[PDB]
Amino acid sequence: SQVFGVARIYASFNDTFVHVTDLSGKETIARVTGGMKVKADRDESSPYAAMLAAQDVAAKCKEVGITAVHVKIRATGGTRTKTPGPGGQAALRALARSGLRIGRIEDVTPVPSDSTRKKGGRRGRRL
Amino acid sequence: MRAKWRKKRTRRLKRKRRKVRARSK
Amino acid sequence: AKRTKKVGITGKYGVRYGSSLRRQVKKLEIQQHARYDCSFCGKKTVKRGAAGIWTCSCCKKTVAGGAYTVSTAAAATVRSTIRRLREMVEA
Amino acid sequence: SINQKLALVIKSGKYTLGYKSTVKSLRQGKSKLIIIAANTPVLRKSELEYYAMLSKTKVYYFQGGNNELGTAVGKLFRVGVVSILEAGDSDILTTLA
Amino acid sequence: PLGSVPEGTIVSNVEEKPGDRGALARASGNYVIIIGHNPDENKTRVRLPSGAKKVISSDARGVIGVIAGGGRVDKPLLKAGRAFHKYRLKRNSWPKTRGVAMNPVDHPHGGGNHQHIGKASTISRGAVSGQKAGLIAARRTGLLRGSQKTQ
Amino acid sequence: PKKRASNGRNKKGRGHVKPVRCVNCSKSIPKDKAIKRMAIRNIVEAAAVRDLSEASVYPEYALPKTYNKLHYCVSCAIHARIVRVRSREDRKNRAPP
Amino acid sequence: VVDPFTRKEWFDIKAPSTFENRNVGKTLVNKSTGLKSASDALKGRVVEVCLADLQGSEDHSFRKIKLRVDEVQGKNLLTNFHGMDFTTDKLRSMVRKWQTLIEANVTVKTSDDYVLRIFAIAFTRKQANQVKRHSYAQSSHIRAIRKVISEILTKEVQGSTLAQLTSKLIPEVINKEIENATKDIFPLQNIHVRKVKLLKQPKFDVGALMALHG
RNA sequence: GGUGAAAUUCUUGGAUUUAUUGAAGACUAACUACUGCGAAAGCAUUUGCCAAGGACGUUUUCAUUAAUCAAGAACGAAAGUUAGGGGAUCGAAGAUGAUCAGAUACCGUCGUAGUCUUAACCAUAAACUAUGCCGACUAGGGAUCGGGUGGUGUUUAUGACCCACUCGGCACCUUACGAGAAAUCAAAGUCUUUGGGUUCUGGGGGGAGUAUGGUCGCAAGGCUGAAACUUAAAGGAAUU
RNA sequence: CAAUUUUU
Ligand SMILES: [Zn+2]
Ligand SMILES: [Zn+2]
Repeated sequence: SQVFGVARIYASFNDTFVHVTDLSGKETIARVTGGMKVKADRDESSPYAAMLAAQDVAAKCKEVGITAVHVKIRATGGTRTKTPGPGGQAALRALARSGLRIGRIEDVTPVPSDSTRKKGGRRGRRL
Repeated sequence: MRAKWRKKRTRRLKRKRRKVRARSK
Repeated sequence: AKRTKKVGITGKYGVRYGSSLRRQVKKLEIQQHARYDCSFCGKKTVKRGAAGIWTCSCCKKTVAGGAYTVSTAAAATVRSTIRRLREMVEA
Repeated sequence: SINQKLALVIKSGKYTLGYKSTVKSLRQGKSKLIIIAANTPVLRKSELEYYAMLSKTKVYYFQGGNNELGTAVGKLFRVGVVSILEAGDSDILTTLA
Repeated sequence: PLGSVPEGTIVSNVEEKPGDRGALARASGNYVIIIGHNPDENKTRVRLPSGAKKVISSDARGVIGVIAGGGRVDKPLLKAGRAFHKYRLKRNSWPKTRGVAMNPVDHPHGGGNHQHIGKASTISRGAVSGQKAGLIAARRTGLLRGSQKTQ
Repeated sequence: PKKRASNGRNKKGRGHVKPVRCVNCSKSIPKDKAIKRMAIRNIVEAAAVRDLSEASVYPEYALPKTYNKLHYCVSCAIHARIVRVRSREDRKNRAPP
Repeated sequence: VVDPFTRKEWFDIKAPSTFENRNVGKTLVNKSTGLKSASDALKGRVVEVCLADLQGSEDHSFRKIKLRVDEVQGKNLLTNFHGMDFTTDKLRSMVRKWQTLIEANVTVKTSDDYVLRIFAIAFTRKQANQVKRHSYAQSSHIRAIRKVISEILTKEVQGSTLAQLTSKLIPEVINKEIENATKDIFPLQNIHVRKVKLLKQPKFDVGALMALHG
């Protein structure tokens, strides 16, 4: 009965965003970002920001007629921490609470064959 | 003092002692 | 036997024109008319006729190779660029 | 390995180098097993096998050309083609392909 | 015809308009690359040996493979004559006298007790013929390469 | 002096290994040295799986688990892995805890 | 300004036929107005669907499929086959330490005018009454079987066009066949094909449209 | 955007994002280890060609053909050079944003040389196992790779394994009789109970791998290498 | 984030 969307969560550092789209995966819908739920910019990856964003993402998809979403978390990917952000469980849990069914979910973090030398340099990120 | 920068001094105050052999002589 | 020691090939200039220059022409003009081996004769008697020509003395079959050598650095990558390509446009 | 095989021919295999001799060996229809080179002129190439349709002899095309058949038979020059008119102790003439 | 060849074929002697008999990339050595096909309105995305992209139709001509004469410019001439014998069948463009040691009349730069141009060298396209010498309507001077496909 | 018996990093008679990349400060280190300790938990919250199984279609579907591994440097090793020091006699041990 | 969500076609998708029931989702595109109508709009997209709905299988929660879409017709659009790759969890739930890995491709010009790269993966276990940990084969058996990997999948393929090779992948009977050939050399753990990616769609192909429904 | 926190820079000309293709060149994840291979540096994605090397097997063969080496030689990470190709990512110099008193430093966003390839170069690195090369013997103990020999052995003759043994590896653990300054050591043992061969190096630290002389380089520089003067430690290990 | 000098 349920129509199936795909969320494609960008869970990373300094921000977090998400946009529901069709099961094909091109016609994008309702992409709220970290900068639209807070004006601080130092907590857009904090779970308070993804708490306000996820329920707005479903409510902007509610008048669309989105019933269920195959969400897809993904980390920072590429050549960084390879870890989901602090708001990664904050956009998932709030979307389940805001009245939207979830199914058939895993991640799409792009695993490389480790190459194209990372930034910082040889002697690491001194800090 | 790492001895790299003991060695960087003495290997370019050598040539300024050694580039007197082209202007003078 | 080995008449002079370092210049050799382009010693015919003498003492003029530089020496950073005539040790770069040394590296090229040895290639410019040394007898290469063109592959469709099984011999080595192909030499310069003009900047872009090569001509084998036997078998009388003149290629249209590179400027100074018989085949450039960019010539060996184009013949595998289409030989990358001539398969999958068919199969 | 075929490069094990044809090196054994020099023992007692009655063979002949050259082109006109290769033809003249192929003239009598007694000679078998024409061996050719890759970078031969192809207009020279065809009348080798066009006779060899009529004497039914196998012509194994060798994956190397003229200049690398020379050290592959023993002599020191650029031997183009090779006819094996007899190979009394061998393995080539049957086990090829 | 480039519409009948697939991606990435490094080509030459290609043509800017269909049916014109040769116009593009036929100098001594250089090539040209094709980077695809827009299917509808059958034009394509073509580079060029200085980096400016260009759009040309489907049925334009073109031969694959680079032009002979590779690496030619980098050996020095070493001789005034092999430049004079270079400019034998082209022009009387050789030699090129400099307009700074020139008389104050025959060139807009010369004259003085020293040899200084005084005015700027880069004069615009708003300037009109008989005075554009020096440098033709430009922005960046100084020793730094302008490279193609920057990061 | 000497402080570690198997001196640098599990390595005798191989000269050079290849370098690999730290994840906490982007450092390149020799591959045998730093640490390779895994990470496998789940993809859930503080569990909240009752919240999942009410919001799961095709019921509860996975208990969805993850995989990752970490390479550190030497500096952020004892800055994050809470060991920071070992006693003199327990340097010799090879205990997983 | 406009709220452009009331401009799409609340449209469907469809599955290929050689499966169970085929209504496999719904999409949202556009209106078919002038200036390149929404009829020939998409024509290239992919359906990132797992097999879990197309066969109802719960154990096949991995191997996400993508789907070639070509046509549209009468508030419907019919679909062709693209290939498959595993989910990113089910690889790394098997590659642990103290074993070896074998991967050996052979792309193959199939019956009709496609060509498609195919992969494999292998795993080694120790047949109990064991004492070892690392479970290696002698590095020539690796050399031996990874070439005979490259003719097991030159027998089922090159013949019998892939619209029934998908009827050979969903029971994984080729992965059953790898257990047959490597049964005496070095035995193995569970073997999968793990990848297939397509690269030679020839043409518009209205002739294969009517095959993938019924 | 990026950090602790912000500012560069980009963006209503559709950024960051989502899909579809496609290209450029680099690089070889997850398997990857107390493991392999090479004289050393180094060496990891497949298949083929060319030659080479190690270990074991033998009741095959030749009979000192041998160990080390001054002079002389082949190889030799990265950086750098010289000349072409290619030039993604990183990134000295530099630009530029925070930082503080200064930041042309750390941190940030860019970015030419180099990074990649071919030809000529340079002979240096903690090229560290800070353990020259060879031969004998001296305590154990369990692993582990490669070859080899057996067992009333499971699986499907077969191949992997289990056990017992042995060869040669790379290492580990116990222990000391032994060794030393200690830390430690199966070699750093068999050394005042001093002699198995054999190449090299050091005589306080400084000046200094400096001056002059020579030689090798296209240059950076490399090899060989003092004296004048100066002055009691510099130092190695270990307990509080 | 930033923490310097404190004197045979
Ligand atoms: Zn010829
Ligand atoms: Zn790191």
